[PDB]
Amino acid sequence: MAQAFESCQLDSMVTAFLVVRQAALLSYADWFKASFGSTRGYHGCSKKALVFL
Amino acid sequence: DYLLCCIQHCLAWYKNTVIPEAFYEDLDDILESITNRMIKSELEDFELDKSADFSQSTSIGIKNNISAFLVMGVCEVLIEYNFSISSFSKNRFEDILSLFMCYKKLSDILNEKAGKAKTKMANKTSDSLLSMKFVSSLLTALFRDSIQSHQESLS
DNA sequence: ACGCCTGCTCTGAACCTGTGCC
DNA sequence: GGCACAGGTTCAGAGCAGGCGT
Repeated sequence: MAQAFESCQLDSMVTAFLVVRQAALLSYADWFKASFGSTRGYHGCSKKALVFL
Repeated sequence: DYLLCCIQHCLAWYKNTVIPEAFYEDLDDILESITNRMIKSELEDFELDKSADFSQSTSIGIKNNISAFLVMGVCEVLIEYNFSISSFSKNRFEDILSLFMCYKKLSDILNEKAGKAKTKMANKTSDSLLSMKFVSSLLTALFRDSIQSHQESLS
């Protein structure tokens, strides 16, 4: 996710998302709120990382 | 900043005296691109004014103060590039205006931050990178051109 | 009255106050 | 009341005016 939002690429994002989703089957929500804490406030230094998300 | 100044001035020289072979035809377009993308980069791309307050104690404000002076100089060398190529194109004079609008926004920002502490920051009063040549030929046309073919682009 | 040493006078530099303005 | 230009002040030393030995 760090690599993905540094480059602002969706491929690795999609991979990580589906990985945590299959790991769940509320671990998705746990990882999402972990993102919301000091990852999702600034995914990239530019706020277009939000727009790609 | 200075490197752009160097390339610009070498480039103008190359066009003028040598030409009357792929690298320079590339470089023209390099600069054109650099202009067009620099046009629509509004300091959130360079993390300025809101994410920084250019505080000259902090490592971040000092780094902002370095990159800010780079872009001011950069804007200026492109003012030169824009004007130099084209014989008075109203698109490229708008390009010149927009480069100055970026430089002038950094100007009035660094004036806001120089309005609080004492006026010891003579790093903002660092020389322009322009050949005097330019300041002449700009001022020539600003004050002493009545040629109507130029006049709409100089207005 | 000529030689020898010092100290005084000029000169600008930098310091920081002093006062006027918004 | 703070923000800023101008004045004068102390310095710090160069470089020559002139008192004092033979």
